[PDB]
Amino acid sequence: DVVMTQTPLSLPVSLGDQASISCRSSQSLVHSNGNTYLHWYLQKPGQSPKLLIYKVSNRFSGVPDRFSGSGSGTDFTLKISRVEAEDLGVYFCSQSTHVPRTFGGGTKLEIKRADAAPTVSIFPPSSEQLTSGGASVVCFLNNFYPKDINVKWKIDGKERQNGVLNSWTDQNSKDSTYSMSSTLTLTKDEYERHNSYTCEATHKTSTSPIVKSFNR
Amino acid sequence: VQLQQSGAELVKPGASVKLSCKASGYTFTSYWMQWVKQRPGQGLEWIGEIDPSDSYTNYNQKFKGKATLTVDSTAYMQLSSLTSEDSAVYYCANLRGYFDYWGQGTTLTVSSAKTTPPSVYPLAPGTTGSSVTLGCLVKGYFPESVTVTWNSGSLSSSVHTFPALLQSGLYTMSSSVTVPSSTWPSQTVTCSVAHPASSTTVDKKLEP
Ligand SMILES: O=c1[nH]cnc2c1ncn2[C@@H]1O[C@H](COP(=O)(O)OP(=O)(O)O)[C@@H](O)[C@H]1O
Ligand SMILES: [Zn+2]
Repeated sequence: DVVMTQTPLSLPVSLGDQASISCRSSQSLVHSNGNTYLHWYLQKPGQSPKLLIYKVSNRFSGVPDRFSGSGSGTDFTLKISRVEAEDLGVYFCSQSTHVPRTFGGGTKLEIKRADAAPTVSIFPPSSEQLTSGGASVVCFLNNFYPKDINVKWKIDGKERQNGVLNSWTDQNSKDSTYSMSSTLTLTKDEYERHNSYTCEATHKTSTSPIVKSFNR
Repeated sequence: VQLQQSGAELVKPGASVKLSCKASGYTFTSYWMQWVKQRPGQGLEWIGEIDPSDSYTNYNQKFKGKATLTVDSTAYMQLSSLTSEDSAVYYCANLRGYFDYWGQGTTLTVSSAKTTPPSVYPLAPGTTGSSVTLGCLVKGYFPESVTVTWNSGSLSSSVHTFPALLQSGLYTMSSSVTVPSSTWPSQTVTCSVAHPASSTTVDKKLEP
């Protein structure tokens, strides 16, 4: 069918600056009836897409003039004049000149903000889980920036590679920071053989690794 | 104008399922009802359309014998011979220029695995700081959809909810909330976990 291409696939921009998302069609989007049906949607995590600009430059209801769409034939540009913290998400260009209607892959808007060291919290397994025979020890590394971080688990000084799960949230729209959780799962037996559990993170805002441990 | 769909559906491979789209706030018999599919790794594929006033329909080639639209004021899309590839979010939408409305989307999980309720465990620190972070661990459930709220969702400013992960054959996620040190444990915080698929609603009080 007609293939839409978006440039770039990810775009880091400072609050207050302008952003330009490109979309290109394999074919001309000019319909025989004269119109060019190229649209732009903004999709926020866990949300259905919402239309920003239809037919190249017309704004949907309530959309601010920060957003402007332009282009012609096969070349189209979506511009945001004042990137705002809650503008982050994935921008899709779609076309309905040709059947079937098709969409681009999406461009992820990422906000560039100042460095922030993560806050680390470590939690011992609860009595209720220990009771069931399992033991997950958790570590939350909240509100940091940039997203590049390394987490390491240590049991009585010995590094633990296996049995650990990591999950990170996407950039937070409120403060443009990231978060992550690292969970080390053990049996109630393994957990009870050792004393101190350490959660250690290395981030560029540190130089010296952030450490948080509880002795049992 | 609101287009409401079912939140989720679990079906075994080889089976067939009917997803509804109840239209409200306008004249169904006007705008064509569209269906779009989106799989986690963002990329939307168009499926087809149906004219409520005719029942005239238009399908995308790739979904020729997969989808089968009908209307009634609701609109239905029925799929067939479900495979793992069919596990996606299915939206119904009215896409007519300035008249653009999408439903919430129905998450369709094609799997043989049986529904399993989650085990919720509290994460209380084992102190310190001007504010303390607390959390809940939702462990071993299926299918995916679980919602964690704090103080019935009234405590929402410092919450971080982390994405589910497959641990064993079940899902696992955690959620954190940061409150002022002086307020805990003087005031209690509770995390509520709702697993619709298993008709589960568990509350957990966070005690030291
Ligand atoms: O998304 C679309 N793709 C292709 N044709 C469309 C689309 N939307 C409208 N048309 C059709 O082409 C026509 C032009 O009307 P349109 O709805 O574009 O607004 P306009 O008349 O204000 O320019 C109508 O016949 C209409 O049914
Ligand atoms: Zn040891």
